[PDB]
Amino acid sequence: GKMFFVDLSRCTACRGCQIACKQWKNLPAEETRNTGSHQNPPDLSYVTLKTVRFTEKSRKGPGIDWLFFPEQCRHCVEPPCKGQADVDLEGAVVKDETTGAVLFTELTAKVDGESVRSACPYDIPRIDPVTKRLSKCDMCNDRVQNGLLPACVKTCPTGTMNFGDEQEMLALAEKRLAEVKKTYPGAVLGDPNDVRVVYLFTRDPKDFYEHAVA
Amino acid sequence: ELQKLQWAKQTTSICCYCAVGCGLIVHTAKDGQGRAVNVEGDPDHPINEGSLCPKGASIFQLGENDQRGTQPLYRAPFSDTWKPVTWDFALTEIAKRIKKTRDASFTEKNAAGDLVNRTEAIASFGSAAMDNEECWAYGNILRSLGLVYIEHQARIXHSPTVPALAESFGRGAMTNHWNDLANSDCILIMGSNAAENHPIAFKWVLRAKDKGATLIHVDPRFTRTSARCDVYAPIRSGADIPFLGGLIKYILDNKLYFTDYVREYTNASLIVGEKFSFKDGLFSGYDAANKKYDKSMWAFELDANGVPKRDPALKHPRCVINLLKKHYERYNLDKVAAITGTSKEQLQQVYKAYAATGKPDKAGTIMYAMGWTQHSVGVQNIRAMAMIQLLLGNIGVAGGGVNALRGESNVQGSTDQGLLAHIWPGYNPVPNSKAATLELYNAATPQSKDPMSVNWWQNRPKYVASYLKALYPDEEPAAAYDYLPRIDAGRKLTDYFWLNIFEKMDKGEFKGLFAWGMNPACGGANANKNRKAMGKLEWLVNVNLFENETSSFWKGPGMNPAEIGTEVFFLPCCVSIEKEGSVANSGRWMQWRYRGPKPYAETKPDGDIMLDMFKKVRELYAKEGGAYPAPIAKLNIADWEEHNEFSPTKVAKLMNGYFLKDTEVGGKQFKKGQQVPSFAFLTADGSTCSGNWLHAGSFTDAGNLMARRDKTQTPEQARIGLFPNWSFCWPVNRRILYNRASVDKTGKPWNPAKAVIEWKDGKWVGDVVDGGGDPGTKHPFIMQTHGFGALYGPGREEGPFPEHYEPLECPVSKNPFSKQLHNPVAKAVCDPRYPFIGTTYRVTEHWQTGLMTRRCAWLVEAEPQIFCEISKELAKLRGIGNGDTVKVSSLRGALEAVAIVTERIRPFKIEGVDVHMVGLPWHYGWMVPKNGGDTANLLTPSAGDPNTGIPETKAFMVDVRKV
Ligand SMILES: Nc1nc2c(c(=O)[nH]1)N[C@H]1C(S)=C(S)[C@@H](COP(=O)(O)OP(=O)(O)OC[C@H]3O[C@@H](n4cnc5c(=O)[nH]c(N)nc54)[C@H](O)[C@@H]3O)O[C@H]1N2
Ligand SMILES: Nc1nc2c(c(=O)[nH]1)N[C@H]1C(S)=C(S)[C@@H](COP(=O)(O)OP(=O)(O)OC[C@H]3O[C@@H](n4cnc5c(=O)[nH]c(N)nc54)[C@H](O)[C@@H]3O)O[C@H]1N2
Ligand code: SF4
Ligand code: SF4
Ligand code: SF4
Ligand code: SF4
Ligand SMILES: [S]
Ligand SMILES: [W+6]
Repeated sequence: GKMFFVDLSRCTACRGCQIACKQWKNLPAEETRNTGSHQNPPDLSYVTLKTVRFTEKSRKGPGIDWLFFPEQCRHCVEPPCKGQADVDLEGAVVKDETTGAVLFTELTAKVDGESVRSACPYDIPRIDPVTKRLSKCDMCNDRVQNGLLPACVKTCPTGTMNFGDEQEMLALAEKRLAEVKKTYPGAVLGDPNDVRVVYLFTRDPKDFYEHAVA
Repeated sequence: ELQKLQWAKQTTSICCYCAVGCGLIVHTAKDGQGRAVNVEGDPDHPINEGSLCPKGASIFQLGENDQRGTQPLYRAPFSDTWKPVTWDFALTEIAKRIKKTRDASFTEKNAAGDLVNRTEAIASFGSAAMDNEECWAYGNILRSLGLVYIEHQARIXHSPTVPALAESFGRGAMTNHWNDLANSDCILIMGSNAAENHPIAFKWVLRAKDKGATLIHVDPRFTRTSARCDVYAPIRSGADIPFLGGLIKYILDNKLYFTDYVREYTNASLIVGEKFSFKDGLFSGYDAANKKYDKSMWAFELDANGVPKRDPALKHPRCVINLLKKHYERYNLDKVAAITGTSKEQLQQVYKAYAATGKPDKAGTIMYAMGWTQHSVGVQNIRAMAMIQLLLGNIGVAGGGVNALRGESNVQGSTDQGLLAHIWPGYNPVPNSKAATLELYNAATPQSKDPMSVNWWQNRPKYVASYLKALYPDEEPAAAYDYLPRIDAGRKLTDYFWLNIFEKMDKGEFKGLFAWGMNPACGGANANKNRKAMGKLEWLVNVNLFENETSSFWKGPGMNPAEIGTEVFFLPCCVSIEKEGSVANSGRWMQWRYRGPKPYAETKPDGDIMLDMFKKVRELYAKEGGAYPAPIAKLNIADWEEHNEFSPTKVAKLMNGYFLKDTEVGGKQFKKGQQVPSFAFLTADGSTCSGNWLHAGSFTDAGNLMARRDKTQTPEQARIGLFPNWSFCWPVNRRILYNRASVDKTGKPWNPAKAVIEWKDGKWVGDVVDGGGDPGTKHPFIMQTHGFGALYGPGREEGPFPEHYEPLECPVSKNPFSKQLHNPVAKAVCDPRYPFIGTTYRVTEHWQTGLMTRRCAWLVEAEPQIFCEISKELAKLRGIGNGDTVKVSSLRGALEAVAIVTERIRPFKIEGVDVHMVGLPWHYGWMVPKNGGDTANLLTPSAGDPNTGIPETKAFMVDVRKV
């Protein structure tokens, strides 16, 4: 099927991807306040399928390591969120044969919200408090089925966001891991055998986010 | 199919924000009849390749916004409310206001009895947001009405650049273009935060890195740019010349200069007259009384023919190169390391990495935007970058250049159309009271007796004449020259500029102001002074997308509408994707964009607003008569409109120019009405018109070259990304300027693997050669009088060599390089209640004062409130917690902000004292959103530099307190 390769060593945290996800789906904006960070919205929610997480880590000499993490569903090869919801209703969560997109349907209102969230190793699924529907990054399955790139990928200026067939993407990831290691010698691929969104981390993935890897 | 786009018409547009010029695709409902349904990136566009930063990405939410103005609004004197009115009402009442103020205040002759034909009772602000055809039309509308106070954005950020680079190279423009960044072997980003402020640029910067380039960020703060550079070097505010001088010394000491490039193409070999000296921070010819230099003392020694003397051996001790060597010997690593706050080891790292591009087959580029070039030695800061680039052979070459990043989408275009007080379109100076005739005007152009010096500016008379013939085609240029206003020769030039317009407004010396596509209530330094001063206006015209802090200053913070007697007209204009026309990006790429949806509600393109407005004035002057009507009545506006509408197309064709009769020029015959194919074929005798000589070549008989979307490239063009069939750049589609300097005298590139031009068969292959003639038969810098890239620049007010003068008054009491502390050709208080250095800068998500982006929910979502970025060191001292509310105050005003404590800010060491720097975004204002905050320009001084007339926004004294 299809795969994302996210080279986080190229991210400028411009948040094009964040804005572009909402423009494409015409999602609403959250009420936000600055709480002493550029990071906003602070977390994913029913109306936010992607936010960029900002982490400042100390280093010897001038400046810092500024870690940027554009978060989305990993579209896992063996989705735990499906496996959970399939005990309640075999339909709420489905897998597209062609792309490998894990898609939440309208029947997610007929399952346990927290149960499907807890089963996800990456803490991705979010609940609408009114209607109890589950929402998350849907991979722009719509767009991919019509030969278009996902909005977050097309809009990214740095080459951080990359999309295509899993054969080319695993080829790009392994070649790029080799070249980025020359600069960031602790650079790793996030769960690259279990997911369709393969992040390249410049160091310990857990510095980017607690749930960055399983 | 995708339901969202299925039934929508698809058109192309160019981003309405920054000067990268990213391509958009717009989808419009009902096969183009209705509203936009989608806006995202143009995947075919060679600059952005479909990518958009969050500002471009959110243009749908800018366009299809319910908060946008719907119709003209009217505020009566002393009224506390807006009253909706028709276009017919608004423009007639404004046309009356223009004519009344003008008739009353018009001056044929000044005190000295010199003809000027002007009114000083009306000033205009704006704008780089408008289309190029709109900017040109606007400039010419205002000048026919006799205005001299015509300013815009360009004054604040791109005015200390045009002179710096003009002195150095012959033109004031960005030397290369965005795609060319990918060809650089070392990228130095200094006075720029491009990852946030020109984000798509970082596509090509990181592609440079993929091919082995080193990326260097030199900034007082660690930014999103720093995060992605190989080397981050902290520098304390205004220490840039020490840093750049230390590099010039490093290059000469280690002999890392491109020797052949320097000898042939720079003025290294020119002999400077014996009256040039430099002693203790002053050059020769200094006048202590008038704080000004007699620059005649800096003259080159001339041979019998008047041509500067040259020693190609570079032996004569009065060679530019030898005087340069001597001047920069004071800038050793210890002194530079001490003052910049940059470690000795980190200077060596940055100097080695960058000076390595002195190799003929290696190219280094410098990227700077606004940084801190605001002060009086901003021009000298840039001069040093030019000089380093001439030393290393980096001017003219792929991956080289001085990449002076422009700010707005069309600030390059709006400056090119003469929306500053000192220039007509095409950088022909606004004639002064002593240029009594067109003949005198034209006699001011220097000549050269060097036969190898093209000296293109000798063609000025053909451009001025062709210009006058575009405005007044029935008159002889000689006669038309009397219609347009003149500035006083006796008066200082800065008196006509941005900051003095705010001084004059506060002294009640203006009746009307045009705030056309700007938000001065937030944009101007010392916002409290300016907001009060707008209360001393008789009438105000604000043309904008939304109601704002300027349109509604009269009901601002601490204001009583009742007492404020200013009459305000708010005209709502249509967005970028709702009109056709051209914007000129930073690389001079003049790109055509189309209408997607029809204008929102009763909004109009600026073209129709300004044209209808002028038509009302004009018919008013046909009825009532009044002050000197000839300039208004004779103006050729028929060439501007088609089907009762402002025609972007026709205006573009006029700006390019056409023959007004059958003409022979450059041994070719042309028929009356035919489009001028290039500025090479313009005339001074009245055969040709051309609104802007730079535009001559842009819209020919061949068609509209700005509208080309052709990615065809030869191998040599594709290797460096010239894309010459993608739109059109001035001059005459020369993508990289001074490219004649990229080849030797046989016409072979220094770097064949990245050739800009090459002499093959008997022709130049690659880019358009910047100057005609065979290899080794012309000096490469054709807009230069003498033809050379200038290391020694004796036209600069501060001296012919950049020298360090402290731009920080308060925390510095001694200069390590001379007895001279401050700029000797230039009274801050430094009240110890304000012990910190306040600075203002941008985030990726917001635009300018935020008038636009504070109305976009997705941008507010990411950056909802004015913040104050401080170091851990200063958060310890004032007991500030990350997220705590704080109070930032100065002598000018005070505001609340959310504290961001970060290691990205650090204390500077200035004369063995920890000096804390605090940072604010100027993207916020009282109108929107709720809890957003007001402008950081509440805190900034309106005390500017007599040199530049630009106020201080990057180093101003504040206090910050927990609340
Ligand atoms: N997101 C966004 N992008 C924009 C704009 C916007 O409003 N928002 N505006 C556009 C416009 S109109 C313009 S003119 C450009 C301006 O673009 P920039 O000049 O890049 O903008 P700033 O962030 O104001 O300043 C750039 C950097 O200069 C640094 N600096 C401050 N003082 C000094 C100093 O003394 N020396 C050095 N070396 N650096 C210093 C600041 O810390 C900051 O990181 O950006 C354009 N792009
Ligand atoms: N403290 C501080 N002050 C600064 C700066 C700084 O760094 N610090 N930066 C300075 C610089 S570099 C600049 S450029 C100025 C900018 O200052 P302004 O130009 O006053 O900025 P804005 O008005 O916020 O943004 C430009 C305007 O363009 C308008 N606009 C957009 N599209 C159109 C259109 O089609 N037609 C018309 N008529 N208007 C349109 C928007 O409504 C918006 O009001 O601010 C300067 N002020
Ligand atoms: S658009 Fe690309 S560079 Fe920008 S924040 Fe998203 S992933 Fe990073
Ligand atoms: S990341 Fe979580 S929500 Fe997404 S497919 Fe995997 S288990 Fe399901
Ligand atoms: S793939 Fe689509 S839905 Fe998922 S984060 Fe990107 S833009 Fe949003
Ligand atoms: S703001 Fe500049 S970089 Fe961002 S999309 Fe617009 S033109 Fe491109
Ligand atoms: S600008
Ligand atoms: W600007």
